[PDB]
Amino acid sequence: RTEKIICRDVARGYENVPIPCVNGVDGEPCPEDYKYISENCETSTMNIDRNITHLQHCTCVDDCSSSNCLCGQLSIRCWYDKDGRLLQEPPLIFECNQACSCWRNCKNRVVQSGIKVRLQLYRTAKMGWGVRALQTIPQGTFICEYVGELISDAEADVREDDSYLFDLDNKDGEVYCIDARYYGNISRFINHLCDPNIIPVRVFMLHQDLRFPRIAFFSSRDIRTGEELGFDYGDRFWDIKSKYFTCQCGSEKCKHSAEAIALEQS
Amino acid sequence: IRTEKIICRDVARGYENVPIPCVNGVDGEPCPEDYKYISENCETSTMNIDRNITHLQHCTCVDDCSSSNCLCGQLSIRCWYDKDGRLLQEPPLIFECNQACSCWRNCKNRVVQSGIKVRLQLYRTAKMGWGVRALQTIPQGTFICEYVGELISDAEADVREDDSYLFDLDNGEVYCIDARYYGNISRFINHLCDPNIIPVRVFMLHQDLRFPRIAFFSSRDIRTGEELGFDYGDRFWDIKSKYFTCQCGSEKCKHSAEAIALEQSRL
Ligand SMILES: CCCC[C@H](NC(=O)c1[nH]c2c(c1C)C(=O)CC(C)(C)C2)C(=O)Nc1ccc(OC2CCN(C)CC2)cc1
Ligand SMILES: CCCC[C@H](NC(=O)c1[nH]c2c(c1C)C(=O)CC(C)(C)C2)C(=O)Nc1ccc(OC2CCN(C)CC2)cc1
Ligand SMILES: Nc1ncnc2c1ncn2[C@@H]1O[C@H](C[C@@H](N)CC[C@H](N)C(=O)O)[C@@H](O)[C@H]1O
Ligand SMILES: Nc1ncnc2c1ncn2[C@@H]1O[C@H](C[C@@H](N)CC[C@H](N)C(=O)O)[C@@H](O)[C@H]1O
Ligand SMILES: [Zn+2]
Ligand SMILES: [Zn+2]
Ligand SMILES: [Zn+2]
Ligand SMILES: [Zn+2]
Ligand SMILES: [Zn+2]
Ligand SMILES: [Zn+2]
Ligand SMILES: [Zn+2]
Ligand SMILES: [Zn+2]
Repeated sequence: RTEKIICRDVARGYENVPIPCVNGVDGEPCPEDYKYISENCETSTMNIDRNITHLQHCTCVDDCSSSNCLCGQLSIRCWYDKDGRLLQEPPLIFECNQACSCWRNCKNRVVQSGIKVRLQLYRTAKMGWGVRALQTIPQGTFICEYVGELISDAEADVREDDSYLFDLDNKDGEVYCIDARYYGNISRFINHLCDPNIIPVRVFMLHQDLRFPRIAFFSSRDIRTGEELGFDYGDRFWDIKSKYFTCQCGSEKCKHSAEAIALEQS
Repeated sequence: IRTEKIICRDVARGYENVPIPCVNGVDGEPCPEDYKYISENCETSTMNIDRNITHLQHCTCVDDCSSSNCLCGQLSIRCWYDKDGRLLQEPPLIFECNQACSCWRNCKNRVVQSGIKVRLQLYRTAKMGWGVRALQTIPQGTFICEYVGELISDAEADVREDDSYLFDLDNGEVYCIDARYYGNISRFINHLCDPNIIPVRVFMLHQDLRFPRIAFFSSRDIRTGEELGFDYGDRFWDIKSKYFTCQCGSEKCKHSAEAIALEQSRL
């Protein structure tokens, strides 16, 4: 069967680079049961706090490469190197923002600068659609953001389709989620892998509304061209979904196959 | 004879598509720093802007939105963009395409949201403080820049001391953009009685009608070196003419000491 190109860019020019879609496995058409958005949306009143006078910010007159940068100090157990790659309680990134004295091209601006690597939406053998790299990707490289519809945890609890639901797990305050079922970007198609090669990290950029950390994926290891991207959806997801389907990642250390679940239960 | 110094390579600190340098060949005034440069409007208290994506009117085009079937183009009042992104013209109202539209990010109805494309310079004028001039030919109808600042209420505008950077959106609920403390290059654009740019109300990523954004388009071909200016309006000058008179130098200046003398003479 020929690998068919069925969309030049599922993001319709909204990302820095196109994200084409191909299918060399079956007759499934380009997915159109959702609306592609490049940034989070709301379908009820969220009213993100964007008061510029309440942003924590730095006073750097360099490129924010020094340890004296306040924004770097606010970041929890992680930092960017000279090439914009991430090094590591879960981590938390505070990027520079419109209140900082620094320039838009300072060293603390990786996620807000968007997608740089070539990605492809493709039909997998056993998991539906998936996302793969069309280039080599060094460890620590920003891949993409988990984008979708901002909703409350109360709303998330009553929605029937949770296959694209991301829980932000807020520490202090009410808990919010990003639901990518009806509105989402390329990340909604990233599958679960028990041997993951990307990791999600909470990030603040142009607002510091603690209800709404944004979710950035970074590679956790060097990734080779053609490799499927995947992250660990987490035990909570699988405790819920396993009664409907089990993991087909096929790793030797798969944790969520029928067999693995059986072994955990014994 | 004083010669011109470059005193900042980019007052926007890399936030615009192009750098906006500042020069002074007139006096010893340093790069202005009694404000915070911002490339997009800010809030210091919430305006509760409606950003519900389901409230957006949007089009179904999969072309470049150049057809008359584009709903967004239909919603635009008494104006439209040509194939080069130039504006042609009860003031006009622009509805650009948005994230709910089915079209691509590079369609023909995205001029203002795509940002500054012309080359501008902040410079020291002889009599009007800082001003902004063209560094290139700017054809008639070309987008120049947005009037960016702090979104504030009518009431808040009333209690603020300095209104030299205050723009009334001319609305329902009444709001202003105050560029005194937070603003972009537009805060430095002076009044001209022979204006060469015009402010136009625009909607882009929201359609909260209380909060049009303000886009300047050239009203004629502008040549390199020409100072940019719009008509601030009679309201501004009714207030300000007591404190200073217009220095624009136009043969038909409406607000000079000379013009004021005549008006006070007639009445
Ligand atoms: C599709 C995205 C990947 C799975 C998702 N993972 C995460 O939310 C998550 N959150 C963090 C991570 C991850 C992976 C992290 O890694 C760290 C973090 C701090 C970013 C926090 C998840 O757990 N989703 C989910 C699905 C269903 C649920 O059931 C609820 C609501 C639906 N019905 C009604 C039953 C009740 C609950 C949750
Ligand atoms: C500096 C910017 C240029 C002057 C400014 N012009 C406009 O607002 C304006 N609005 C439109 C235009 C223009 C030029 C248009 O051309 C068309 C439009 C639809 C965009 C609507 C203006 O009129 N400002 C202003 C200043 C003082 C005022 O008095 C208030 C607040 C101060 N004290 C408290 C007294 C009360 C009021 C307003
Ligand atoms: N490791 C996995 N094993 C089996 N199914 C998976 C796995 N990871 C993801 N899936 C499937 O993909 C859904 C999660 C989606 N966010 C991923 C995109 C999905 N593959 C699609 O085609 O739309 C899950 O509900 C499963 O249907
Ligand atoms: N035509 C004019 N004649 C005299 N002064 C002007 C004129 N236009 C603008 N100004 C001055 O500029 C102020 C308006 C500002 N938005 C423009 C930038 C200002 N020139 C500055 O240096 O900051 C007015 O309050 C005046 O001080
Ligand atoms: Zn810094
Ligand atoms: Zn910085
Ligand atoms: Zn900073
Ligand atoms: Zn597995
Ligand atoms: Zn259209
Ligand atoms: Zn369009
Ligand atoms: Zn449209
Ligand atoms: Zn004049």
